[PDB]
Amino acid sequence: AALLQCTADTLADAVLITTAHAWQHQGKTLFISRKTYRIDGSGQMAITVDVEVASDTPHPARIGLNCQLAQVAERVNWLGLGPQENYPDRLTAACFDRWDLPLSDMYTPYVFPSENGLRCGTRELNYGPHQWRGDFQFNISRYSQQQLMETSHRHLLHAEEGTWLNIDGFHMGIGGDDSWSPSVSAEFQLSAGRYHYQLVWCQK
Amino acid sequence: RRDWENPGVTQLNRLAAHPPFASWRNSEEARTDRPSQQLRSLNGEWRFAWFPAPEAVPESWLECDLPEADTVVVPSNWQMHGYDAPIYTNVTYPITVNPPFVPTENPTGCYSLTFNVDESWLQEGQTRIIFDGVNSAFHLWCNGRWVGYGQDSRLPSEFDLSAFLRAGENRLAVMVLRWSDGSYLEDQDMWRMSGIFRDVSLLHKPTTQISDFHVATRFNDDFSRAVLEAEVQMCGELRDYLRVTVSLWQGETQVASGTAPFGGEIIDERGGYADRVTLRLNVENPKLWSAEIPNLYRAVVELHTADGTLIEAEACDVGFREVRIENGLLLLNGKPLLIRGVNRHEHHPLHGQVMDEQTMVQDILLMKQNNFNAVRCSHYPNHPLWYTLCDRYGLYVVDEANIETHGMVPMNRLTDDPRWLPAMSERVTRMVQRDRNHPSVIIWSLGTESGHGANHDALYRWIKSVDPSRPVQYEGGGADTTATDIICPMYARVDEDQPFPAVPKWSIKKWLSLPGETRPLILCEYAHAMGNSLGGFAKYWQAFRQYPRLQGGFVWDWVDQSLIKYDENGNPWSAYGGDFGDTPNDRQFCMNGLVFADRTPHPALTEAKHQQQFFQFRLSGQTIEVTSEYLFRHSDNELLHWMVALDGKPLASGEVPLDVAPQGKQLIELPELPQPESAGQLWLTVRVVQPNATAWSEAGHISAWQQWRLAENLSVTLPAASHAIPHLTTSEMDFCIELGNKRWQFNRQSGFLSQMWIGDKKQLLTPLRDQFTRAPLDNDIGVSEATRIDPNAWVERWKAAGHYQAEAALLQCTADTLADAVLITTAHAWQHQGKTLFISRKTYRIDGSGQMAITVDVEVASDTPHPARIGLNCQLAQVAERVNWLGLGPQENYPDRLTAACFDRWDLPLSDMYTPYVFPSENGLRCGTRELNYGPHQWRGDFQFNISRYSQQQLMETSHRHLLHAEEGTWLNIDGFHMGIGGDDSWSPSVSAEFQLSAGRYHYQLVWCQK
Ligand SMILES: O=C1O[C@H](CO)[C@H](O)[C@H](O)[C@H]1O
Ligand SMILES: [Mg+2]
Ligand SMILES: [Mg+2]
Ligand SMILES: [Mg+2]
Ligand code: NA
Ligand code: NA
Ligand code: NA
Ligand code: NA
Ligand code: NA
Repeated sequence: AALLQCTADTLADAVLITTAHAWQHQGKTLFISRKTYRIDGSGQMAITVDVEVASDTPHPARIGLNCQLAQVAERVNWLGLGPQENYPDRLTAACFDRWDLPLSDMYTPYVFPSENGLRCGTRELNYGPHQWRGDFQFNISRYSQQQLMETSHRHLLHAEEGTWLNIDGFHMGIGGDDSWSPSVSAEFQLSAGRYHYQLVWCQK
Repeated sequence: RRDWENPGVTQLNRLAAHPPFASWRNSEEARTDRPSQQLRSLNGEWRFAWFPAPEAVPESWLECDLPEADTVVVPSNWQMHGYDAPIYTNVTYPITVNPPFVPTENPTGCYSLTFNVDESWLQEGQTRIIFDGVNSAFHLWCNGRWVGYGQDSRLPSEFDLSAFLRAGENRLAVMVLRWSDGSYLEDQDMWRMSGIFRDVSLLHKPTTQISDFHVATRFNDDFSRAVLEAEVQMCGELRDYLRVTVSLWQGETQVASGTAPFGGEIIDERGGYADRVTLRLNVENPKLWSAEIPNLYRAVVELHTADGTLIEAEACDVGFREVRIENGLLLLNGKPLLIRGVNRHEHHPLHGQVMDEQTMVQDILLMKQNNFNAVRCSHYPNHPLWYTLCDRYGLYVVDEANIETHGMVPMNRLTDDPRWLPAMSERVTRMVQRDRNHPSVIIWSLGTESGHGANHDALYRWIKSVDPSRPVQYEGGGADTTATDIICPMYARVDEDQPFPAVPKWSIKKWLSLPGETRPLILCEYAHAMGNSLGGFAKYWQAFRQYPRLQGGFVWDWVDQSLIKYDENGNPWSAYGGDFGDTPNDRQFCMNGLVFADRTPHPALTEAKHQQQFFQFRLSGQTIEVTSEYLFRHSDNELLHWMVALDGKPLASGEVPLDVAPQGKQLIELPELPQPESAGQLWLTVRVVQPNATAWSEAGHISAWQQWRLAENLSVTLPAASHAIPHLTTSEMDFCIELGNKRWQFNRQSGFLSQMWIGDKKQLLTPLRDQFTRAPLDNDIGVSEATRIDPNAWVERWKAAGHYQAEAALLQCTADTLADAVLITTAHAWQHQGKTLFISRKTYRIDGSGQMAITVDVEVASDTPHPARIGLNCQLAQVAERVNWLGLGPQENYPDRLTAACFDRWDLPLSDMYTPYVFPSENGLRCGTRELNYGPHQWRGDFQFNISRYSQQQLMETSHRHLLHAEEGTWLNIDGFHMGIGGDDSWSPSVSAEFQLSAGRYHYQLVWCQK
């Protein structure tokens, strides 16, 4: 990530932070992320994200944000599709409702570790004192994406400090028509070029 | 005898049907198709008188010209001369349904002609009169004596006048009835007119004559050898010295010839036809006929004496081709066809249903120029010249019998009734007898919309028995009955089923594999082109190409059936149903064409041309793969032009000759491309150009094109921020932004940008507000009948939900000062009687560079019908001459109809950004636009837009385009999103799910600034 902009303005009843980053690889600008963070007097932080994706770079696996929370709570409560793991091209079975599960159930123990536990069509997520609102996809666990891709067997994974949260505005399909050739259908590939999503982070 | 109210009497004393005759008495004239002294035209000025009913016609008219009669031009429709009104009704019969009776008040057209006949014509031989088309029935008199009667408005009626004529002056008396029992079989969706609308002529034949002749061509497996079989029939006295010679010519070279006396082979216990003979000619390596290469030979049929004296000669153009269905595929010369067809009615805005060569040629040229290779004679046999033109220019033809009983209840009430079998059979058998020698005709049709009756099965078999060389199709009763060799549905969709009881319209892909089904499927009607339409056209062609047995279809239809009327100043305007006081009527439903009545193209025509292209392309790295969809010809008049441009700026281009065999592929390796400096998206555009002119196109004609996004370099270098800082002025009623001498005014009561100033000049006539509606397209209204409303139509759903009445409610309006700009935030709720339809949240950021960045996020209640659009609109004070934009164009294009449009820098006059659809509606949109320039304004982003002097309000309030008036300033509609236009049909919701704005939440951003 290469910082292009980072400003801060004081508004009538809030503080507005504006940023812009570009992800490059060997001189090639892969992505551009432009965000605004609006923190008002109610304590709510409204995050607006607009991403540009080079039309000639392979369509990205996801477009979101991530961070490792210091908090490690027993339960995860969300208003969205569930209760089980569901992805854009595999969510017909999931139902929209208020779900509450122990953190462990938010992780799918695939023998060969990979991205897992995602939940789509979520308007509200609650973890510890945190609450995220909007229209997003998310997965939450004690395992970072990095560890998952570097680990070959599930019994070799180790809970990291805190809880890793991945909040996606958009997420690519998982496919499966076969597992030895690209099988994600065009309609589930992130090829729009420009993406937008907004999230509100606050304490409950 | 009221013969016009008896389906049993379809004619009296009418001669047998037959192929086009000219009775040449010179073999050379026959070969070269020169005019014949024996075939005289009686077209020109005639005497005409209109009467309310046949009982009102004075008997003195049979022998003397009526002093009150007028002198009019024939052929013509008397409605076009104003004697009575033409009627436009779709399904409902124009007369009370009470077969076989018609109204006692039956408009009667009394035509009469005084002409000269030379004695030489009456001293020997036979003199017949030929009426190519009389609508709908008539009685004929000659010099006061009754000759005969005839029905079927679309086929010639011939009568022998040999014993009625006298040397010198003669007078014809023709009483044409507008309505007859024949009208029950002519319920086509078109203007209901009448009169002597096709040519009238006199033909002299020797007593001993050629009375009929059939030409057939069969081949071996590889078409390297053919046999031309010609059966010839004669009338008159048989003599042993009589002979028939059939010669086949290619240009001026005779390639084959055969001679023989009359006397066919033994056929049954009673012998054979002593008055017929069949000649068989062997042809090696014949040049084959196709729409691709319309090779034609000439066959001359000579009746003569053994010692060489010619009696008479007849002839026809011969196209060597085989049509057959094998293993579920329609094949022409052994190859599976892909029908790029269209339905075509014989219509002229001024002359009505009278056809002329110039209009016919114009249509064929436009059709071929727009990649059509086939036409359906919807829904009757056409003017005879039409087939001659199709044979020569090269178009596959579906010849259709003049039978449609759409208004009956049920639809097959007459066609299943043996009492109507005779009337129906003549409409079928006489068509075949007339056009069976035309190579362009490859399929026979039993008519249209008459349900499925036993009469159809009988006639289907009659054709199969009489002419095995052509498949027979018929859509009535479910499109796949036992009376059709081809599954020929009307408006069946690609993926979606329409399970109507009894006659469901299955997705065409699903239809092909229904248990036990094996026939090919070719839609006889699809992509209803009414008004702003043809949305989803590309979906049909992707399917046609992927599925072998989906062999195309015929678009409905070619030309708007609008008619010309004039205002008080003599200015002509396009009229439709009801504009002539005709009622009941189905208003604008008569206009469903790809081109306007004057043949000016509708935007949809370019979409058809592109999807029907004969060359397909694929790109891999720097290699272009060109695939030919031609079946017989090599690309010997094609060159590929390619060009790369960065945001409209030419970077590199070149040409490469195309040398692709039919169905073959050619790989073209593009040179090294100099990576551009500035950021932006590189676009590759290829076009196939025909360097040499053809019989149907001018040199340089573009027949195909395609575009691809190449490399893209995102702009990361932030622009040098200006030094100026916008200023915010706050009052109780407004938030005013000031930069230099520029001002932006936001009303605090309404929450909208109400005005903008460039010094002392105002920029808006109306505030900039959100818009979620569009003046309804014909597809939005969805009605095939003027009297039948519909709560399911998109327009009715939008109206009922209060979309057109939605009032904006300000929820918030704030202003904040930033380090280098002023930020305006607003939120509005659009509601209808307590129900919130949409919520719009916006932010306007004006910086020191004078740029106003507008961010718009909209919420759409899930339970409200999906909106027609999601954008903003305003009436600009300015009126500029040109419109310049970087986006899809140059022509009008919508989300489900923009594959033909190309991304580039376009620049047109304001007038061209408005499409003059006779029935006004939302129009002129251009999608995928990144920059728009008009006057001192420039909008940037990624939107769709239309700009004109007509507000959406006037458009939806006006029924005719000539009634539109330019408004002050210019109306601009900038949409972040716009709903598909649809068109699979225009009488039920047809916009596909993926083109409906159902996401619930939308986001789009625009930058407005001066230039
Ligand atoms: O099914 C049909 O649809 C068209 C609607 O314009 C027109 O009425 C055609 O003649 C008819 O065959
Ligand atoms: Mg009759
Ligand atoms: Mg009809
Ligand atoms: Mg001519
Ligand atoms: Na792994
Ligand atoms: Na096909
Ligand atoms: Na119509
Ligand atoms: Na060529
Ligand atoms: Na209108």
